[PDB]
Order: sequence, then structure tokens, then C-alpha cells
Amino acid sequence: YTHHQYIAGFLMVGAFAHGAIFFVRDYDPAVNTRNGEKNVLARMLEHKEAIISHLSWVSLFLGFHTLGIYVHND
Amino acid sequence: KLKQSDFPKFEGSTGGWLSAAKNEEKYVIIWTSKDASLFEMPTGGTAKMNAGNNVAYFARKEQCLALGSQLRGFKITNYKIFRIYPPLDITLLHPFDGVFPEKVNQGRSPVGKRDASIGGNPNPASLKFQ
Amino acid sequence: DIGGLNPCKDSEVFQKRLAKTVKKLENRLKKYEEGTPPQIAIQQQITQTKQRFTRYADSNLLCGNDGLPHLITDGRWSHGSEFLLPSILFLYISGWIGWVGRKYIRTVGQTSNPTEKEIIIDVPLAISIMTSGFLWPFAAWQEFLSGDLIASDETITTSP
Amino acid sequence: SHTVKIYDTCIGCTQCVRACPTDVLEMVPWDGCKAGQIASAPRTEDCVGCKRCETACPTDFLSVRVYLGGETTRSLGLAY
Amino acid sequence: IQKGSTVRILRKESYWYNESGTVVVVDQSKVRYPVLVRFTKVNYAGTNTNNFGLNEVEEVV
Amino acid sequence: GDFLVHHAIALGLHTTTLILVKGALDARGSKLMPDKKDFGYSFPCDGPGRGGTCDISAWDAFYLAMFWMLNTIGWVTFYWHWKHLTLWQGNQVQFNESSNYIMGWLRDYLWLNSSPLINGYNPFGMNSLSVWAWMFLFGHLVWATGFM
Amino acid sequence: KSTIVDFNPVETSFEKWAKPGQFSRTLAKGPKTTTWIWNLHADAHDFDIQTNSLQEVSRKIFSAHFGQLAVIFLWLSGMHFHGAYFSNYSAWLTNPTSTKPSAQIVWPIVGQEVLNADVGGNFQGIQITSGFFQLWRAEGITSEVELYWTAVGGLVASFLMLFAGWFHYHKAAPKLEWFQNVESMLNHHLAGLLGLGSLSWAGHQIHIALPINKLLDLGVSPEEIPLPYEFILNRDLIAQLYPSFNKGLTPFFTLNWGEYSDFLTFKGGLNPVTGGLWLTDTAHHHLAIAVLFIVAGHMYKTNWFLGHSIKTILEAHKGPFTGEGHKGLYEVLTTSWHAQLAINLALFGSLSIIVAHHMYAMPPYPYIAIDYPTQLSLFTHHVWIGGFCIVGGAAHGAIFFVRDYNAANNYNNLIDRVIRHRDAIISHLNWVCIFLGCHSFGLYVHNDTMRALGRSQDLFSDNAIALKPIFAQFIQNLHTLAPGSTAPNALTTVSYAFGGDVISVGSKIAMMPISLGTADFLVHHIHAFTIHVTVLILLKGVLYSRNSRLIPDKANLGFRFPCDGPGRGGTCQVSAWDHVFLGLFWMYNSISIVIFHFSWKMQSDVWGTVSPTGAVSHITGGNFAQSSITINGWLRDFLWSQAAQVVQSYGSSLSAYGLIFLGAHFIWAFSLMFLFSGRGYWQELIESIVWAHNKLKVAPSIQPRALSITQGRAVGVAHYLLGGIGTTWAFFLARIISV
Ligand code: CLA
Ligand code: CLA
Ligand code: CLA
Ligand code: CLA
Ligand code: CLA
Ligand SMILES: CC1=C(/C=C/C(C)=C/C=C/C(C)=C/C=C/C=C(C)/C=C/C=C(C)/C=C/C2=C(C)CCCC2(C)C)C(C)(C)CCC1
Ligand SMILES: CC1=C(/C=C/C(C)=C/C=C/C(C)=C/C=C/C=C(C)/C=C/C=C(C)/C=C/C2=C(C)CCCC2(C)C)C(C)(C)CCC1
Ligand SMILES: CC1=C(C/C=C(\C)CCC[C@H](C)CCC[C@H](C)CCCC(C)C)C(=O)c2ccccc2C1=O
Ligand code: SF4
Ligand code: SF4
Repeated sequence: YTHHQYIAGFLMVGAFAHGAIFFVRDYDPAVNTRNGEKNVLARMLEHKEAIISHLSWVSLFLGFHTLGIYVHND
Repeated sequence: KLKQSDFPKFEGSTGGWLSAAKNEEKYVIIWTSKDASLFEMPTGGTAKMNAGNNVAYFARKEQCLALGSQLRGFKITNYKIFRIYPPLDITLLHPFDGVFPEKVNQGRSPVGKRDASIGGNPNPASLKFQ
Repeated sequence: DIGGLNPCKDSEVFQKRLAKTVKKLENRLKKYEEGTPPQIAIQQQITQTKQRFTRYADSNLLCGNDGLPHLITDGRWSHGSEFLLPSILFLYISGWIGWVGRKYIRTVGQTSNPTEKEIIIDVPLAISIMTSGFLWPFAAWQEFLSGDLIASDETITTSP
Repeated sequence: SHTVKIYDTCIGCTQCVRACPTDVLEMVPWDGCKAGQIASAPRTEDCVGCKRCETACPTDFLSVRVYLGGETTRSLGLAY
Repeated sequence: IQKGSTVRILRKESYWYNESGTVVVVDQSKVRYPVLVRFTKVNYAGTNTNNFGLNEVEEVV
Repeated sequence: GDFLVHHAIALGLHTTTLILVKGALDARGSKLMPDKKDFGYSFPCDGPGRGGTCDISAWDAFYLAMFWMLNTIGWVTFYWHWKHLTLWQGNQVQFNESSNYIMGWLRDYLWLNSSPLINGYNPFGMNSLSVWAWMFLFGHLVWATGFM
Repeated sequence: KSTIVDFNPVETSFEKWAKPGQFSRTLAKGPKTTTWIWNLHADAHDFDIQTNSLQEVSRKIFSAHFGQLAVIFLWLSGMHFHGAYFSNYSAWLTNPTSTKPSAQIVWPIVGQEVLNADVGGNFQGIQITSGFFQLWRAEGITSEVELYWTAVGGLVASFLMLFAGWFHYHKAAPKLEWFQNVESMLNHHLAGLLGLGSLSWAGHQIHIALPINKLLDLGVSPEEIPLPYEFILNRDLIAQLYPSFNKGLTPFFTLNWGEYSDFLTFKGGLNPVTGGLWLTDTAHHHLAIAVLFIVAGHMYKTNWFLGHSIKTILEAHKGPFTGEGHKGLYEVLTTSWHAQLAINLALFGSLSIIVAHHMYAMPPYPYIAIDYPTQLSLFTHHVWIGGFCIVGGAAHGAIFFVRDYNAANNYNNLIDRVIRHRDAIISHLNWVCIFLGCHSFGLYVHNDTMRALGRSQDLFSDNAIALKPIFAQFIQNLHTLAPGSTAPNALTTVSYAFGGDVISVGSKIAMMPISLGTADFLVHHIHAFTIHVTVLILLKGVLYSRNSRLIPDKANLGFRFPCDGPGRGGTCQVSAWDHVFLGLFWMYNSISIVIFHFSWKMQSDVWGTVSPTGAVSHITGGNFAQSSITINGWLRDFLWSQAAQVVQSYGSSLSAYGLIFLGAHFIWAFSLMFLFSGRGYWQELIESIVWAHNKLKVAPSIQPRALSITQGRAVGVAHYLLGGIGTTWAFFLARIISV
């Protein structure tokens, strides 16, 4: 179980790292855009601030309250 | 006491040049001073200028330029930096056209100038396999 | 009952916990003398422990196999005083705080020195705004309707 | 050696040239700004990559850009 | 646009992109970026002003 | 205890996803570096200018998210191993009671079950678990060299 | 129009209180980003950049010293007030060996009243490990009324120091020439402060502490002991305990000082009743110290044709190997506050560590050697303070080199010659550090791998390859033979740690010969190695603070800067501040190892109980000798074994120690976020958070910026130190209070 979960975490981090690499060196905005309008992938860079802000909110929410309940029990 | 009479009155520091500035390249800075002012070496400690011709050798261009920038505080401006290859291959470096790089001089052509802002740079995906 | 739990009023392990805590407190009480402040403090501890256990027993609280009150937060109003009512209370208080902060930011944002009024608070205006947050649910659903709650495209965006 | 590029947003304020520790940048005549001068990078072989040049740039997103590349004993700042 | 006018920055690589600034002076010479705009928010370098081109600023009504 | 540890797992997943998604989307540029795509996926920084640009590349986002992945997998594996140690030993009441607070974890999982491991070799003898104690100390040493 | 002070220099006004950052030229314009807030506190006490005049900096420093002394006096007044009102000091006086000192009671809220422990004497509260009860007993304080009056005096003194600071900044500020009278200052601090303080304390001991403590040790209850003033008005209450006061001061003025041998003794060892040093020995010590310091205060020429000039002394100490010698050092130390701070802080931390050693080595207070929590806490606290102060001295030496160092004024002197060969110093210190670390730690690892491989005869142990600290054992033998041979007027060795008998008070060991074997050899060399590496980091920071081969103009970047850029392969942390940051880390490492060695060695081979027949049983049982030679031994028999009390403290009166244990772990792990990450990621995340705020029209006018690189490092190191030191604090306190 430990081996497979560690391999799983490694693979997930690698998937996201290679997505970032694709953004840096393989992504072409012209291909993902037709007459100003952007396709499903190019639109992920338009509300990127919304995505990051809501990920930050969820992380802060869960961390604050999980740690709060754990420390309350402590 | 010293090899040359124009050397600054420096007692020598274990921060000077090494075997690199005997087989790759060494840098020499020359300047003329009105007073035997006491200045700080870019490598070690305090040295004394000569009331006249002064010549110093360093291992890096940056060390010579730091010394020259210090010299400007002494109202010294005529300092000139040269690059010496393993043999006596002297090349004037810092006052390249006799005018400091901060002052515009005619006869200089723009090198590395792009006729657009940063936003005009090409997309990296279009610069693949060249 | 819910999730296999049982009421704490009929949980034997709950009463065992109460008895053990009281016994420990009384054993501690035995090593002091007369009506001295230490004995008074330990007696107050015993009384508070008994009161807390009695209140938890008579509180519609479900206890597990460890004799500890478990919270039923699936949403049912039967156990509504465990999560739902505190949830509403916190939502009210936190919305109050956020609303008064946002109102103060937007109010001193239209003055000559907006940054000065953030390290040196305008206490009169701050007090004026803070006591006005009791209507934050109504104020929020009166500014969202007028379009004054959300910016549209003056917000800045990165290069891609 | 590192690569240094100058962009026409240059206002010719000379702060990049007087901040270079290795005499890489210089001011050259130009007609695209009020000062009539633009920075140039004719001695990038001495560029060390310290990026003091673009720390002194007042233009919005820079007019001098340093792209780190192949390393050399001059660019690595090796006194040995 | 003129001195005191309010413009929106259209330059993408700008700390004030999509934001509004105040025009300090529009140069009448043949410079590439004549419009000088002053902003209330300092950028990451601490400056609060920048020169923009004529096609990189849009006047606010 | 399962509820709380599942929420901890959710927090770990969300934070690792936040770091990785932020690095992926901000890979092509941001306000601090609107030309980050011109510098590639992995570069050290953009210099001390503009307030400081440490760990600004997309590679640095991977680098930071590796710690959070390790932490999240550690939480998951700690939860699994403690639950199954209590299940196999029979004292499932130990987990159900002590897993709700942090000191319960520290005392009853780590401190409690580390006793056989550290006594893989003592000033009196050694066991077949001696290699595991050596690997324990080796892992601590490599961890702290990473800290270096 | 006095020649030493300026009258009414600064007006007492509240106007500048309402203008934050008024001191700084850059911060006075007001905040534009959140970096301004952090810069406000980082430059508050940097008086060098607030004024261009040394006089103004000196006056600010003088008033800040007064404020600090007022704070210290308030803290002492609080301690005495707690002893008077919220303590069991009276009960502890009647039963020092069975009552645990407590001077802080906890209010009954949120169930926290469990922290009120059973300290004894019909009292509930937190056990005190600062040793105030023993100090007060040594002072002769036998009533809580005296503690109350000392607290009142402390409050009055704190107000007086506050008024003095205000007066000397706003009403009469001294001039630069007054501050630069280092000869007069040294004369006064040596004679008046030190010598007259020792003399006054010797007088107090002789007239108050000597009789009261002698009566206390005789079994007289504190209620029937006469009030301290009665020992002065009546020469018969003190002449019964010490039958030499009957002669008055005539033996003193007639040079017949032998008559005062009743209360001015030279005994050594410890009092068998209390386990502390003989208070007669302490009084004689303070008298001798007073005379020596008063004599030493008449050395420097101040206002007459008499004494020394420090300038003439330094300038005469040249040599063939040192060029101009100490010429210019007087100008350095009279024109730079940072150099004085460097010297004073380094020697002050070293003095604190020496104090920590001599404390447990020779317990100076009654019933303090048998209070193991007090001894452990005092040692650890003083060693921590010493390490911090030493790192601060190194930091301010680097600051002086960056800011106040003048190359022209230091031509060919000691400072110049040190910089001229900094390479040699740093390279040889690097080699020494590698040698010491390789050896000490690799001997530890060799022991660990030999034990793991089942080869017990290949270890670096006593029953194996043995590394006997023969030099230290020789010194131990020399001290135990000193009374009667080299100290012929001594009756007992200075400390029983060097050898002698086991001293026990109430069946608890006070002091005992500390045997040194191969285990002490390894840990002592570990101490030497860690100290050498810390010195390496700090000395590299000081010497390379102005220039280097990387950055020939590092002095132009200041003392505190993050880098010079990603060029030259990367120029992170080249500052001198970034060396005080790494040196802080290594000081934490060294001091942690030192306190671990002390705790384990004392618990295993000094502390314990003595059976009525004379059998010594220790707290752990002598496991230090054989199990402190491997890292697995330290992990298991010390950390894992003695952490049992901390983890099992829940539900007991020590539960606060477990909570602080967990919280310190949390803070230490929190530090690694700042230590491992970088500013760009956090700035770009704040970008999206700011986008959300702007979308909801709640973006603050003060633009939020991620902490600067230097501030990120400072936050990381501060959190790391707090977490580690707090974890060790909770561990030590819970372990040593439980057992
Ligand atoms: C099948 C999966 C797969 C594939 C095909 C690739 C392929 C690639 N990756 Mg990638 N990656 C993967 C999984 C994968 N990765 C995962 C799972 C992660 C997350 C950890 C990453 C994270 C990652 C990053 C962050 C980067 C790449 C990069 C690259 C490219 C260059 C690789 C390189 O230079 O290697 C270099 C190989 C090494 C440096 C060897 C490292 C060996 C490590 C340290 C382990 C060795 C220690 C070993 C355990 C010793 C034991 C100790 C003992 C005491 C017990 C290449 C296209 C790079 C790139 O530029 O892409 C364009 C880049 O920057 N990848
Ligand atoms: C008081 C005004 C205020 C308001 C209305 C908001 C509103 C918001 N913040 Mg926010 N924030 C504030 C202050 C405020 N914040 C401050 C002072 C900080 C610095 C610690 C932050 C740091 C912060 C982060 C890091 C994040 C948010 C996020 C968010 C959004 C989701 C809610 C959330 O996660 O709460 C977050 C709330 C906190 C972390 C605690 C705030 C600290 C106190 C309680 C607020 C200050 C009170 C103030 C002093 C009152 C003075 C007013 C008075 C003078 C009249 C939402 C737009 C998240 C987001 O973007 O999601 C979309 C997110 O990731 N905020
Ligand atoms: C015998 C005379 C004498 C005495 C006792 C002291 C004592 C002290 N001086 Mg001092 N000083 C003296 C002469 C003296 N000085 C002279 C002649 C000069 C001129 C060169 C200075 C210049 C000087 C400076 C520049 C500084 C000191 C500081 C200090 C303090 C060091 C902190 C310490 O050890 O805490 C021990 C603390 C105590 C024992 C508390 C009780 C001490 C009280 C306040 C008695 C102080 C005696 C005072 C000089 C009497 C003047 C009264 C006034 C009405 C005239 C200490 C209180 C430093 C300090 O902390 O500043 C405040 C500091 O920065 N002194
Ligand atoms: C006699 C002691 C003494 C004195 C007078 C000074 C004085 C000075 N130091 Mg200094 N220093 C000292 C000891 C001292 N230091 C020690 C022991 C160290 C080693 C750690 C240092 C390390 C140091 C560095 C690295 C730097 C200074 C700097 C400075 C200057 C500016 C200080 C400032 O504005 O801070 C204002 C005060 C603060 C910012 C307070 C910060 C809060 C601290 C860090 C946390 C304390 C936590 C506390 C223990 C409570 C935690 C409990 C928790 C549960 C809450 C000033 C001349 C700086 C400078 O530029 O010098 C010219 C600088 O860069 N010092
Ligand atoms: C456990 C983690 C760890 C370890 C092992 C070290 C080790 C060391 N640090 Mg440190 N350091 C650490 C954490 C650690 N650090 C952290 C967390 C920080 C952050 C603040 C630092 C910051 C720091 C600074 C700032 C400095 C050091 C320095 C040193 C060196 C001192 C000289 C020495 O003893 O070398 C000897 C090496 C050892 C003792 C390591 C073990 C070697 C074994 C026992 C012997 C040889 C084994 C053999 C060769 C194996 C061969 C087989 C193999 C090929 C398979 C040494 C390499 C100093 C330095 O550069 O050196 C002078 C220095 O200036 N460190
Ligand atoms: C409950 C249930 C169910 C359902 C289930 C489901 C529906 C699931 C789903 C799941 C899912 C749905 C999952 C997902 C996941 C995802 C992920 C994991 C992702 C990741 C991503 C990434 C990694 C990305 C990457 C990238 C980038 C970053 C950009 C560029 C491109 C790419 C793509 C590369 C059923 C009915 C069957 C039955 C049982 C019950
Ligand atoms: C505890 C404490 C306190 C208190 C303190 C005190 C109480 C002190 C005292 C002190 C004192 C009370 C001191 C005294 C001193 C004195 C002296 C120091 C004297 C001297 C004298 C002399 C020196 C003389 C000499 C001579 C002459 C000149 C002539 C004749 C001969 C002869 C020789 C005799 C307080 C509250 C603050 C705070 C807290 C802590
Ligand atoms: C998280 C983080 C930030 C962001 C951190 C910020 C913006 C600090 C925010 C502090 C808040 C706003 C105030 C403090 C709030 C605390 C609750 C108060 C402290 C607790 C008291 C008990 C002392 C950096 O700027 C940074 C820079 C360089 C390296 C690493 C990092 C880094 O890890
Ligand atoms: S890096 Fe920037 S500063 Fe250093 S040389 Fe090249 S250009 Fe001049
Ligand atoms: S930012 Fe971090 S890495 Fe980039 S230069 Fe400054 S310090 Fe070196």
C-alpha cells in the first residue's frame, strides 16, 4: 500500500509538471483560438486567477478548520 | 620592495590573482593620481596610491571596474582597464572609444536592439527545433 | 440510532467516564486540608464536571462506543444545535466582519490619501461602518442587484 | 555567454549602463525617445548575469532583458 | 488624449494593464511612446509612471 | 478519526493541486514576470529586482509541490498503517479514541510502534530488524542533508 | 550651557507618535505596499540610518538602554510580586527538600485549572524552574512581605529608569565627548559598578544573609528568626553565630584580618545541610572581587596626570608579524557603536555560557542542587542566551565591517592584515571543520554501523577501541589534589565534579564526581566541531562582508541584501547577514547538542538518589557510558526514552508541556515553508488573491506584497529557532519535572 501510494503521488506530480512544460514550450495560442474566441484549453488561462483563488480558498478553509478541530481536541 | 615603481604601495594579499591569470587572461588597470591617497583594494585591504602613474593587475574585469568606480570618489577619471592574454596581448577594454559608456558618443551602433517591446516576442512553441 | 450511535443518557461508558473523572478529582481532593482554597477549587472542578456531564446527557447528543458525544452534521434539524445553528451564527458574524471591512476599504478608497487611512484608522468612520454590519445579508443582496458588488473588466490580468 | 537585448521602450535614462559591474552596456545615439539615446549591449562576452542592469530599469516591464545562457569563466565570475 | 485625461492601459506586459491612469503629457515629437501616464498604484519596482504608445492607451469616457 | 484524517487528506490534495495548477497556468507569465515563457520551464529566477523573484519558474512550482505531495502521501500512509495496525492487533478502540487529536497520533502510532524498530540493535545485541534501524537513521541523515 | 550635555534637545510631543516611520527618510512618505509595514519594524532601532551624526545615535542608544533597564526592572518587580502573592515560598522555606517551588497560579477557565499542580505546601500552581526561591533564601528573605517590598522597589526603579531615559533624550542629552570618555567609563564601570556592587553585596551577605541562612540551616523556623535590621542594630544576634563581630571593625583597620576567619572562610565544596556553596565563602569571594575591581578601576587616565591612555597602550603593541599592530583600534572602538556591540555581545555570551557551567558545577544557592528542574533549566537557558549573544556579536562585527570600517584609517593595522589573508584563515578553518566533523561524527557512525553489524568489539567504546580523555582526567586529578598541595588553605575541592565524595541532601544527590570516558571524548569533540563550524560561518561573514572574488564591491550593497543576482552561477546569500542567518542555524545545532549532552550525562551519571548504606542509583542508570556512543543510542535511550513523560502528560498537570511540545513541532515545521520556498511563487499567488479581491471590490489600497527575500529568511530562521528551542524546552521541563 505504501509503495503504490508513493508511486501514485509521484505520477500525479509528474503529470502536472509535464502539463506546465506543455504550457511553457508546446502551447500555441493561435491554434487554440478561432477569430478571437478561445477554445476549451485556452479559456483555462482566462479564468486562471479564478481557479487559483478558489483553490487557495479551499486549501485555507480545509487547513484552518482541520487544524482547528485537531488542536481543539488536543 | 616591489617589482615596478608604479605599483600602488600594497603589502600583498592572499586574494589576488591565481594560476588562471597566468594561462588564460589577466586584467590591468592604469591611472594617474595627484595625491598618494589611501584606497581599498577590490581583493584585500588598504593600498596607497602613487602621486603619479599607478598600475594594478587583477584576475577579473569586474575587480578592475570596481577599483575604477572607487577611483571616481577620489575625482580620478582617467583610469583605463586592459585585458592581457597569456602573452603580452594588450586590449583596451573600459574606455573603449575614450568616452565612458554612460555618455553618448558618436560612432557607436546599437547592439542587441529589438524594435518592439517585450510583448512582441515570438511564442516559444514556434521556436521549436531550430 | 443515526450511524449506529446511541444517546449519551443511556451510554454506560459515558457514566463510567463521569465516575472515573469524579473519582480522580476526589482522590486529588483528599490530599488537601479543610476549607482551604485548593479544596474549594477542586470541589468547583467536581461540580463543573458533574454539570457538564449532566448537560451533555440531556442534550440530544449521540455517543459512540467510547462514551464521547458525536456530532451529527448531515443536515438534519433534529441535531440542528450541533452544527447548523452555530453555522448560521458564524456566517452572520463573519459576514458582518467582511462587510464592514469591505465598506471601510471602499469608503476610504475615495479620499485623498487612501493608504494613510489604512495604517491610521479613521475611528469615527470605522465605528460608523462597523455598527452598520447587522444588515450585511440585506446590504449584500441590495448591492449585488445594483451591480455595485462585482467588478467586470477593470480588474488586471497577467500576460497569458 | 549570456544574452542581453534592448527594447525600444528605452527612455535613455542611462541607469542600466552605470549599474553594469562588467562594462557590458553603453549608451548609443537614437531617435526613438526624448533623450536621443538608447542602451546597447556590445560586450555581452563580459556579461555576468547579475541583472543589476534591469534592477535599475524604470520602464514598465524593462527595456533591457538578460537571458542566461551558456556559461564561461568570465560569465561565471571565476577569479580562478 | 491630452494632459489630465484618463486612459486605460492596453499593453499586456504592464503592471497597469486593464487599469486606468492619468495622462501627464503627450509628446508631440516623433518619439515611439509619447503618452506619459501616472498611476495611483506603484508597480513591483516602486514606480508609478510609465510612457505608453498611442495605440496602447484607450481614453475613458 | 476517519472523518478528520479524510479532511486532512483533502487539504493535502487541494494544496498540492493548488501549487501544481498555479505553476502550470502561471508558467507562461504573470504580473511579476509577463515574459516567463521566454525563459523556459526551468530557470533559477529573474533577479532581485521588482522586489525579488525567488522560485518564480514553473519548475519551482513542481519543486514546492513535491514537499506537499510527500506530506499528503505521508498522511495517507500514516492513516492506513495506524488503522490496520489497530485492526490486526485488535485494539481498534485505540485508534477510534486517540486518532481525533494530534498527540494521540504522535504517542500511539509513532512513539508506540517505533520501539521494536529502534531496538534492532542495542548495546546488548541485535535482531533481524537491525537493517531497518540502520535504514531509519540513514533516512533521517539524508533528510537533514536535504535540509542543508 | 554645560560642557557635557545639551539642554532641551528634543521637544516632548505626541505629534511624531501619529506619523509612523518618521525616523526613516524613505518610510516617512507613507506606505504604498505592505513592504512598508515590515520595513518600519526592521529599521526602528537602526539609528545609524536615521541620523548622520554620531552624537544623535549615541543619545538614542543611551535612552534605549534606559528603556531596556526599565523593562528589566519591571520584569524583576513582577517576579518578586508573584513570589509575594501567588507563591508557596513560605511553605517551601519550612520544607525545601519536599516542596516544589511554585510562583504562578492559573485561573480556572476552559478547563485549564489542571495546570495548577500539586507542588506541595497546601498550594496549587505551576512549578517554577527559575530558582527564585533558592535565590531569595540565599538573600535571607524569610517572609513574603520582603518580596512585596522588593517588588515595590522594582516598580519604583523601573519608573526611575523610564524617567532617566526621557530626561537624557529630551531634557539633558549628553554630548559626543561625554560618550567617548572610554577611559572614564571603564574606570567607573570597573570600580563603581562592579567593585562597589560586589562590596555592597558582600556587606549585605555578611550582615543579613550570613546570619539568617545560618539560623535557617540550624533549624530555626523563619517566624522566630529576627528581622534583618535587628542583625545590624544588635551586634549580639550576629556575634553568637559568628563570634568575631565582638571585635568590631578594629581587626579590619589594624590589618588583623585573621580575626574575621569566622565569616570570611575559604572552604570549597558544598554546605552539607543545603548542598550549596558556603555563604561565608561567597561573602569572602565578593569582598575579594570588590577589592580587585576597585583596584582595577584606577587604571585609565581620565582627568588627572595619572593612569593609562588606551591609545598609547594599543599603539605600542606592534610586532614583526603584525605590522602597525593595534594602531587605529582606539579610533575604531571610539567611533563605531557596532564594534563595541560586537566585542561586548561576544564576550557577554561567552560569559553567560561560563556562568551556566559554573552554576551546576558549584551550586551557589541553598537547596538548588537537589532541585533538578531548576538546575537543568538554568543551564539550558544560560547556554541558549550565550549562543544567541555570540551570534549577535558576530553579526555586529560584520555590520561594523560593512558600515563603519574606514580603509584609510586602518592602513596595515591588525584589521587590515586580517582582511589581507582572509583566504588562508577561512581555508584552514574549513579544513579543521571537515577534519573535526569527519572524525567526531564518523566515529559515531562507525559505532552505529559496527553495532548494527553485530561487531561489538569494533566500536569506539570503553570495552572496545577506547579513546580516553587523558588530558581532562589529568586536570580532574589536579583539582581534587589542590586542597593542601596547591591550594594549601583550602579544605575541599572547588567542585565535587572533579572528584571527591558524593554530596547528598535529603537522599538526593547534589554533586558527585563526573567521570569522563570514551563517551565524553566523542561528545566533547562534537562540541568542538560544531563550535568550529559556527565560527567558520560567522568569520566568513565578517571577513567577506566588504568584498570577495565573486563580488568585488559587496560593501556597496550594504550589510543586509538578498543577493547580487542569478549570475556568476548564482549569488544567493552572499551578504554578511545571510551568514548570521546560517550561523544562527549552526548555533542552534551546537547548543542543542550541548544541552542534550548535559541533560543525558547529568541524569545518567550525576543525579539520582543515595541509599542509606551509600549505594548510588541514578535517574536513568548509567546508560550514557555505553549507549551515547551511537546515533541510534541517542535516538532511543535518550530521545525516545525521555520523551515518554512529554507524550504521556495529557490529562495531568504537565499537559501544557505536551501542548507546547506539539505547538513547537508545528512552528518548526512551519518555518520550513519560508526556508525552502521563494518570493516569486508567493507574489504570483498573491496576484490571484488580489484578482479575487478586486473582483469583489475589496482590494486594499496598501498593495499586498510577499515578504522580501531577506525577511523571508528572517521569518524562517526565527520560526525554526522558536520551534526547536520550544520543543527542547517542553521536553526537558516535562522530563525533569516528572522524574
Ligand atoms: C514515464 C514518465 C516520465 C517521463 C517519460 C519523463 C520525461 C521527462 N521529464 Mg519528467 N517527471 C516524471 C515522469 C516522467 N518524466 C515524474 C513522475 C515527475 C515528478 C517527480 C517528473 C518531473 C519532471 C521535472 C521537474 C522535469 C522533468 C523533465 C523531463 C524531461 C527531461 C528528463 C531529464 O532530463 O531527466 C534527468 C534525469 C535526472 C536528473 C536523474 C534524476 C534521478 C533521481 C534524482 C533519482 C536518483 C536517485 C536514486 C533514487 C538513488 C537512490 C539512493 C539510495 C541511497 C537509496 C523528459 C521529457 C525536465 C524537463 O526539462 O522537461 C522538459 C524537468 O525539468 N520531469
Ligand atoms: C476584512 C476584509 C476582507 C474581506 C472582505 C476579504 C474577503 C475575501 N478574502 Mg481576504 N484577507 C483579508 C481581509 C479580507 N478578505 C486580510 C486582512 C488578509 C491578510 C491576512 C486576507 C488574506 C486572504 C487570502 C490569503 C485569501 C483571501 C481570500 C478571500 C476571499 C474568500 C474569503 C476567504 O478566504 O477569507 C480569507 C480570510 C482570511 C484569510 C482572514 C482575514 C483576516 C481578518 C479576519 C480580516 C481583517 C479584518 C479587518 C482588520 C477589519 C477592519 C475593518 C474596520 C477598520 C472597519 C474573499 C474575497 C481567499 C481568496 O482569494 O478566495 C477567493 C484567499 O486565498 N484573503
Ligand atoms: C560609579 C559610577 C557609575 C555607575 C554605577 C554606572 C552604572 C551603569 N552605567 Mg554608567 N557611566 C558612568 C559612571 C557609572 N555608571 C560615567 C562616569 C560615564 C561617562 C563615561 C558613564 C556612561 C555610561 C553609558 C554611556 C552607559 C552607561 C551604562 C550603565 C549601566 C550598565 C548596565 C548594567 O550593568 O546594569 C546594571 C544596572 C543596575 C545595577 C541598576 C542600578 C544602577 C543605577 C541606575 C545607578 C546608576 C548610577 C548613576 C551613574 C548615578 C547618577 C545619578 C544622577 C542623579 C546623577 C549601569 C547602570 C549603560 C546603560 O545601561 O545606560 C543606561 C550605557 O549605555 N554608563
Ligand atoms: C545587545 C543586543 C543587541 C542589540 C542592541 C542589537 C541591535 C541591532 N541589531 Mg542585532 N542581534 C542581536 C543582538 C542585538 N542587536 C543578536 C543576539 C543577534 C543574533 C540573532 C542579532 C542579529 C542581528 C541581525 C541579523 C541584524 C541585526 C540588526 C540590528 C540593528 C537593527 C535592529 C532592529 O531594528 O530590530 C528591530 C527589532 C525587531 C525587528 C524585532 C524582531 C522580533 C524578533 C526577531 C523575534 C523575537 C521573538 C521573541 C523571542 C518572542 C517569541 C515568542 C513567541 C511565542 C511569540 C540594531 C543596531 C539589523 C541591522 O541592520 O543592523 C544594522 C540586522 O540585519 N541584529
Ligand atoms: C545531517 C545533515 C547535515 C550534515 C551531515 C552536514 C554536514 C556538514 N555541514 Mg551542514 N548544514 C545542515 C545540515 C547538515 N550539515 C543544515 C540543515 C544547514 C542549514 C543551515 C547546514 C549549513 C551549513 C553551513 C552554512 C556550513 C555547513 C558545513 C558543513 C560541513 C562541516 C565539515 C564536516 O564535518 O565535513 C565532514 C562531513 C561530514 C561529517 C558528513 C558525514 C561524513 C562521514 C561521517 C564521513 C565520510 C563518509 C565517507 C566519505 C562515505 C564514503 C562512501 C560513499 C561514497 C558511498 C559538513 C559537510 C560547513 C562547511 O562547508 O564545511 C566546512 C559550513 O560552512 N553546513
Ligand atoms: C462515484 C461513483 C461513480 C462515479 C465515479 C466517477 C465519475 C469518477 C470520476 C473521477 C474523475 C473524473 C477523476 C478525475 C481526475 C482528474 C485528474 C486526476 C486530472 C489531472 C489533470 C492533470 C494532471 C492535468 C494536466 C495538464 C495540465 C496541467 C494542463 C496541460 C494539459 C495536461 C492535461 C497535461 C460510478 C458511477 C462510476 C460508480 C461508483 C460510484
Ligand atoms: C534586590 C533588588 C532591589 C534592591 C536593591 C537594594 C536594596 C540595594 C541596596 C544597595 C545598598 C544598600 C548599597 C550600599 C552601598 C554602600 C557602599 C558601597 C558604601 C561604601 C563605603 C565606602 C567604600 C567607604 C570607604 C571608606 C572611606 C571612603 C572613608 C573611611 C574609610 C573607608 C574605607 C570605610 C531593587 C528593589 C532595587 C530592584 C529589585 C532587586
Ligand atoms: C508564505 C510565504 C510568504 C507570504 C507571507 C506573508 C504575506 C506573511 C503574511 C503575514 C500576515 C499578513 C500577518 C501575520 C498574521 C499572523 C496570524 C500573526 C502572527 C501570529 C502571532 C501570534 C505572532 C512570503 O512572502 C515569502 C517570501 C520569501 C520566502 C518564503 C515566503 C513564504 O513562505
Ligand atoms: S548582467 Fe545585467 S548588469 Fe551584469 S553585466 Fe550583464 S547586463 Fe550589465
Ligand atoms: S532571487 Fe534568490 S536566487 Fe535569484 S538571485 Fe536573488 S537570491 Fe539568488
